[PDB]
Amino acid sequence: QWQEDPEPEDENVYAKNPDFHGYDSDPVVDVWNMRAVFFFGFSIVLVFGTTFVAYVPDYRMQEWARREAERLVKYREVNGLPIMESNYFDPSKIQLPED
Amino acid sequence: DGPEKNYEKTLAILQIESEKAELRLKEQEVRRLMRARGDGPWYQFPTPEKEFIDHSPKATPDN
Amino acid sequence: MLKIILPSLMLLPLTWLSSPKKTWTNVTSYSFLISLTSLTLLWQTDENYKNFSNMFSSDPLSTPLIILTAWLLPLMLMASQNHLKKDNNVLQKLYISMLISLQILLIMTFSATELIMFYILFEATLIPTLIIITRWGNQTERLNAGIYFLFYTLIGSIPLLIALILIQNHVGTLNLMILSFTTHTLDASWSNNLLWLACMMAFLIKMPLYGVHLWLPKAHVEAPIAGSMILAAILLKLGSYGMIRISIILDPLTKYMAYPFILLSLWGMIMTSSICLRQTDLKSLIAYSSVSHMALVIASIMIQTPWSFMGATMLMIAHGLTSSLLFCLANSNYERIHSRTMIMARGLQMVFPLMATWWLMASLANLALPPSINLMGELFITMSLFSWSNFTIILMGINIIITGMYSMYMIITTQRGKLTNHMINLQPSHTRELTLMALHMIPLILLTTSPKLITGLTM
Amino acid sequence: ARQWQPDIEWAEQFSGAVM
Amino acid sequence: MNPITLAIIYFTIFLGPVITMSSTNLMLMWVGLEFSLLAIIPMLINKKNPRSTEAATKYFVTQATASMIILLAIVLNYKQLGTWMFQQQTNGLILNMTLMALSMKLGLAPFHFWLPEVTQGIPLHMGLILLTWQKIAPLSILIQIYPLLNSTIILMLAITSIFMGAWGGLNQTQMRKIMAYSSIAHMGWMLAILPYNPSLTLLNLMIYIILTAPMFMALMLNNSMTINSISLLWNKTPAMLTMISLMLLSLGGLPPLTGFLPKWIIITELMKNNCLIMATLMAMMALLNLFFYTRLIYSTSLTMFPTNNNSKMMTHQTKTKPNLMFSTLAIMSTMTLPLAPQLIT
Amino acid sequence: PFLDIQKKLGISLDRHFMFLSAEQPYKNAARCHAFEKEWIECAHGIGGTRAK
Amino acid sequence: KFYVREPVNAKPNWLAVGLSVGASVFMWIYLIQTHNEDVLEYKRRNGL
Amino acid sequence: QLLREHWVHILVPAGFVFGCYLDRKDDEKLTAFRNKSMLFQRELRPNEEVTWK
Amino acid sequence: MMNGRPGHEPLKFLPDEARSLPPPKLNDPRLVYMGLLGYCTGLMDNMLRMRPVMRAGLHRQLLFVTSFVFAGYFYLKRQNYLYAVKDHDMFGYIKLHPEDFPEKEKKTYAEILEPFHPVR
Amino acid sequence: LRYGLLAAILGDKTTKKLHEYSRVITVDGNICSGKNKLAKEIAQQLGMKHYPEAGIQYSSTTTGDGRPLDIEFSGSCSLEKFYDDPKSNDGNSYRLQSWLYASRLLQYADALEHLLSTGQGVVLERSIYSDFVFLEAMYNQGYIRKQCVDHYNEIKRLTLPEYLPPHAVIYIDVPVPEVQSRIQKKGDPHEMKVTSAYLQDIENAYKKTFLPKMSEMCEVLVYDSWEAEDPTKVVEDIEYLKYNKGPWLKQDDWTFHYLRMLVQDKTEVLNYTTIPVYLPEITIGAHQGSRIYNSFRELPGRKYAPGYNAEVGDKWIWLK
Ligand SMILES: CCCCCCCCCCCCCCCCCC(=O)OC[C@H](COP(=O)([O-])OCC[N+](C)(C)C)OC(=O)CCCCCCCCCCCCCCCCC
Ligand SMILES: CCCCCCCCCCCCCCCCCC(=O)OC[C@H](COP(=O)(O)OCCN)OC(=O)CCCCCCCCCCCCCCCCC
Ligand SMILES: Nc1nc2c(ncn2[C@H]2C[C@H](O)[C@@H](COP(=O)(O)OP(=O)(O)OP(=O)(O)O)O2)c(=O)[nH]1
Ligand SMILES: [Mg+2]
Repeated sequence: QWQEDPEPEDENVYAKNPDFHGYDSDPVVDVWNMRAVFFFGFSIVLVFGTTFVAYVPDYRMQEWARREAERLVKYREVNGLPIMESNYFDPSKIQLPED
Repeated sequence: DGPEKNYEKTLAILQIESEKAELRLKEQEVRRLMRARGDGPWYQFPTPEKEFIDHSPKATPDN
Repeated sequence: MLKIILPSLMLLPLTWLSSPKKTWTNVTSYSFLISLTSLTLLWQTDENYKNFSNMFSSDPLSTPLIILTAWLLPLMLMASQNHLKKDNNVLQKLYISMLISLQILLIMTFSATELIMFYILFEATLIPTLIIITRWGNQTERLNAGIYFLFYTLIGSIPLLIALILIQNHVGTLNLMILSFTTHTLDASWSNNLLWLACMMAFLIKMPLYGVHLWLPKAHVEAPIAGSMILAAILLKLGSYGMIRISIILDPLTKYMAYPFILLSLWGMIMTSSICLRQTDLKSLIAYSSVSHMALVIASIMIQTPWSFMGATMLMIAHGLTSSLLFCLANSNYERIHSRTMIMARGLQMVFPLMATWWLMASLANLALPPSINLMGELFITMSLFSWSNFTIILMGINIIITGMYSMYMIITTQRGKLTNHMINLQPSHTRELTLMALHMIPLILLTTSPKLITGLTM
Repeated sequence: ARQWQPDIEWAEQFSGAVM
Repeated sequence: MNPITLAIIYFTIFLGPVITMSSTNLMLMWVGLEFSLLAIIPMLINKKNPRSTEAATKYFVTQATASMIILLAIVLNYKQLGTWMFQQQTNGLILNMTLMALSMKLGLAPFHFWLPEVTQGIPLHMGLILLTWQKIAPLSILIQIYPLLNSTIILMLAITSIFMGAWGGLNQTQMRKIMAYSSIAHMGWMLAILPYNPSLTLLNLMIYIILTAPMFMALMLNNSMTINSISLLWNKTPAMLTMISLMLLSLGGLPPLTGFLPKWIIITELMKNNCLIMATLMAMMALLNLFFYTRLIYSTSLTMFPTNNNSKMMTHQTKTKPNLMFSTLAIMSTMTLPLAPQLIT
Repeated sequence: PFLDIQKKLGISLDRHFMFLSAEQPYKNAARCHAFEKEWIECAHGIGGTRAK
Repeated sequence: KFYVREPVNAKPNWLAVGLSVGASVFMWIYLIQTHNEDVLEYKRRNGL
Repeated sequence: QLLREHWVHILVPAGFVFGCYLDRKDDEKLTAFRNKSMLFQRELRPNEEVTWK
Repeated sequence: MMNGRPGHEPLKFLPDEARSLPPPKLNDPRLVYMGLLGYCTGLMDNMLRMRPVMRAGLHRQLLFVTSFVFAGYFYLKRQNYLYAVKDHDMFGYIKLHPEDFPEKEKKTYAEILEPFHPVR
Repeated sequence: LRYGLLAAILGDKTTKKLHEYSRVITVDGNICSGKNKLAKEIAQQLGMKHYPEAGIQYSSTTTGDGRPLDIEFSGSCSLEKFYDDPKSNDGNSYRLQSWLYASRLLQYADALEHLLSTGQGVVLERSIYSDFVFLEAMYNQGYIRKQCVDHYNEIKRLTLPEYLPPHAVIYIDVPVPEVQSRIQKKGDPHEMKVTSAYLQDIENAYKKTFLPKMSEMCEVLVYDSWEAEDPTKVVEDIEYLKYNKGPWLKQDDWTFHYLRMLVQDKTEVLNYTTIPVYLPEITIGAHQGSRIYNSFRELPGRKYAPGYNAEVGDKWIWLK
């Protein structure tokens, strides 16, 4: 057979570093990677990003469309117009083919 | 900045793309017409040169 | 868009110039910041689409995919950190470079406003996934998986290239907005039917049908955790995004030309859920579940209803998040035991309580649970399909029953029961992987809280 | 487990000038 | 060897195609082709093994027969019109004989059988010189008669060269035969785009040349002959692997490598001229080409084949790689897709 | 392709014996000198499809 | 000496170093000058 | 160069600043229909150069 | 296809009409990318020769970047000339043959009847 | 590579720099018979350059710092383990033999490069032409197998005829009991466990194959111990030798030039020793090979090219 290294056993990582956080073998890099992941991943992007998304105003004109619909419904009701006319475009500015 | 900036930028982008599409179709038609009948600058296939024709009087008169 | 692309481009010099003891920390932190930067195009006040450049554009459809990609890059880094710990520094930096290049190319693909540039970045994304799967896969069959994935995609994509050049020669522009405005009806000929098939079959390969889908379980089984994550959470949605983009110029003949693929999708989601029931491999089970959910997406996009498109977008984002979460949990167990056999680790709720909680929440997201965007997307897809034809509800109901069955079967057979006490090498938990599960699950809760973002083009 | 790498069998299947 | 005859032979190798491409007389194009053939034969048979002798013999008789058919076409044109150039009103039989003979000079199918045979049994640098430099003079003659070519015969030769090249490269395990079948496929693409755009076949020729120059250079570095020999490259020269993989992918035509550009623009021009059937078939067989390239990539880069004991001594020793030639051509043949409007002309 | 180093440098290596009506040795002709001369003078400047 | 055999490049090839640096400086200077001449010629040919 | 050592932390912020600059340059590049749309087309105000920069 | 145009001097890299065109601004993405390619070429050459990737051969990297930018600038100016003269020839041919390129009048969306395809 | 076609054109002719003592002299004999001292004295009083017998650590001594590397970086041979137990489950005998052949090939290339570059003659101890004696003794004693023998013969066919044979081959005939007595008196505990059948096998291989096959292309100087153990009669024979046969007479400046190129490129020398024939005694495998390669690159002075190593010197790193 060929000259091959055997299959290595997987060491108990908590046998030497009982405060292991999943990131790196030596404790200092491990704890700083944990702190960097938590701060940049929970503090400044899951909170500040959530706040920014929450305070985006009038998202795709929803509140504007509410106010405009209220204004148009009020206008057409107090002026007696048929609210929501059946045809979008005016029939006088549409030319139909003959016959 | 506001909605007007994006609106006008979209209008400018659409104008650029529409002009580019028109020019591409024009280029296709121009190339087709030129190769069908070569009369413009393109598809000018060569021809033996005038400047190497000997116009001097010959040994035989019937030339 | 450049303010998102360029920091991600500068991630690569950061990766190769960082110290070997600070590479993971630096790249993870700056990719989190790049996702935070990529959150800025949710500022959509007007109905007008954000056209930043003559070649880059935004969308209510493109924006969730871009944000999901930018969010998923640090998650892939966290997931792939542990299984590369006994590795050369050059190989680690190359793997990080592959992930970063995937993120860059996918952001450019989703933000591209031209179909030919979309095709170029489509195959550009086809490359590093192949490199990741083949170079860092574990078993022997990674080479076969790479061949299947690559050439399924390429045989799909070549007629797409022919169709795109045909459309460019016909209309002159091949720009998405110009096509959307001056779209022209097709006169219903055999050439137009073949044009429809050529421009559809690339994306119908990329997100799996019931036919060509055989590359997906092979690639997902043989891929590392970051490869499974990027595949199951972005690339199928990339196929769906392409279908939604290119369906607009095929107006009159989709209504009959979409018939075989709707049937294929519905019956295939039933059959793949059945495979999930009688599946002995955890990654295979998650892969076939992905096939079923993407079959739902195919059916909605084919029937072309506003409810269908909105439900398709919601199912896209929800399925990407929950499939990445399921893959990460399965990878945590696989990193413990070095085997993907499902029946072998059984009583894991005893030793891993909060990991069992993440398992339970991931499976409740996998099935349709009503306070979730998963059920939002699936329910609106069901509504649009029942409007399309009332008899689709039978297939939908069978699929929902089998979906609940395989999800709860997963939970019961891998978490509950008597613990296999012979498995000594069950390390308690990594804060890294618990954080990975939390970073998958919390965005699901937030998007459930505000699902107006995940609603796509139509409403 | 350990990543599989080609053995003598996988390395010898590419010899023979015909494939 | 000898420096004097080295200078004479290499100068004649240079001088052949130069005379062919810079001469407006068909006779002088033919003597340029003769110069190229006769000059390159002693460079072929130089190691004096039976394989080198066989390759030189096969190459000689093939190119001599093809050049005789070329000279027949030239003499028949001179009989018909009195000139020494196919102007506009020559005979289609003469033009088809010219195309057939130049195809046998180039080595595209069904005249392709000698090309992997000659490329095998020949040292790698001579294979590079053949597969790049010898294909410019017949292509120059073909570009000169850009109209008045039979598009039917052109497309048949192109499609069969791409098909046979894809199948042959799929079968072969010898690196030189793989390079020869790659040559056959790319020559099929160039010949396909020849009657519609000379600029695009020139572009594809340049892309192919700058793509297969560093492939041959990387083969020449370790004298790697087979798939196994290129497979134990991670122990010999591990820095080569990324550039080797990227150039193989670029030869496959994958985006965003610049080797996608010639196939893309040729397909574009054929769409403009309504040859969708030929373009689609050519693209599918190009996918087959990419398959055998990807198997090569699996062998050399993405896996690690077993190595032997003496590679430790190989790592002990030191090496030398040509500056300004390998890295420049590799970068220009991989990462030059965004300069596509500048590349097309 | 077709390099034009002869036109660029102004030399004539092989251009004075391209056709029959071109620079016979002493003063001779080529039996169709007038016809070839008329054809070339017709075709010059409009070459290709128009000349055909 | 650390090495048993002398390496081929233990000292810089100063001729090559000076030639490369000088070629770079000359090319940059010529490039800037020809860009200035080009913008001046373009403005002179069509106004400003 | 007073801090030195871990200099690489300015790479991604430099890329972000350059990306914002490139977006500003593209906005300056388009510049057509500054007030020429039928939708807005307002007066230029007594103290205002352009509508948007 | 443009080699036979009138006034085409052979083997001329940049004719005087190119002097009528604005040159590249010397910091444009084409030339910046060319310089980046030269830098990557130097780095790849160092890695292949098994030197330090950036700590070694600074003169070589400088020469690579400079040569790439120089050649790219002159080739880019030539390509700008070629595209400009292609557009000029196309516009001239359009002006010369107006009967083959009619200014087709498009009508508004009030006379044309686009068929409607419902998606029930 | 300073030498090349340009240097040869400007004038670096081997025949110009040749000399009457520009000879390759190879000393051969059995396991313990006076050949290390004889070659030293012959080189000493002929002005040659003495090349001692190429051991396991020859590449380690001739490249880098010159100190011997680890037993896994320099092959995996362990000649002491071969003497302790041949016919092992792992292939150690053939690994040692093939590594010694490659080491001798590198040494012969170095000697030829020295002779063609400076004109000084070289005295090698047991060159590549007398390594098949050890291989055939190993095979006939059953220590290796026919697959190993065929692989060795293939590598020898690929590498050997590209070089030139020695000008003179000196042989020291010595009986097997005398070799046994000298080995026992040397006192090496591993070397004491050698078979008299193995020594007789080496001597039989020598006499049956090496002496005639080299006698037909150069001259042979078989001596006894008493003709040897006196390194002056041998030197007088070498001085009054006639070099009237072999391929050293039919070659010129350009053949010497191409040989000098092939012999100064050491990777071209060792190229065919690394053929991908997958013999399990020789092939290694990816994980062990990559571990060994990475550790060797982490050795001092080995991470980059020898001009570029800041940890050992090389101050002008940024200008070359
Ligand atoms: C991965 C999926 C593979 C299977 C499905 C692939 C699509 C199947 C249906 C489309 C036909 C085949 C692809 C054609 C691509 C171009 C389409 C197009 O532009 O159509 C309009 C064009 C027509 O052009 P047109 O529309 O401009 O026509 C002119 C029309 N008038 C005059 C009215 C304006 O269609 C074609 O030209 C089709 C020619 C196809 C020739 C090659 C066929 C190869 C074999 C077929 C299968 C290939 C893929 C599978 C290979 C094997 C895999 C195991
Ligand atoms: C967009 C594409 C995304 C793609 C993936 C991205 C991943 C990375 C994400 C990074 C951060 C982005 C966050 C996006 C969501 C933001 C949520 C948010 O704040 O929404 C705003 C909402 C109030 O806004 P408002 O306008 O009132 O809502 C619409 C009403 N018409 O605010 C709120 O209502 C407050 C929300 C926070 C307060 C805590 C809420 C707790 C909810 C508990 C639910 C419990 C039950 C869960 C059941 C689950 C079952 C599976
Ligand atoms: N198996 C094997 N052993 C070899 C080979 N070459 C040399 N040896 C062994 C034989 C001895 O045990 C040891 C030293 O070799 P020598 O023949 O030079 O012995 P030594 O120096 O003791 O005596 P000397 O004065 O040179 O004759 O190396 C070889 O090719 N194969
Ligand atoms: Mg000794």
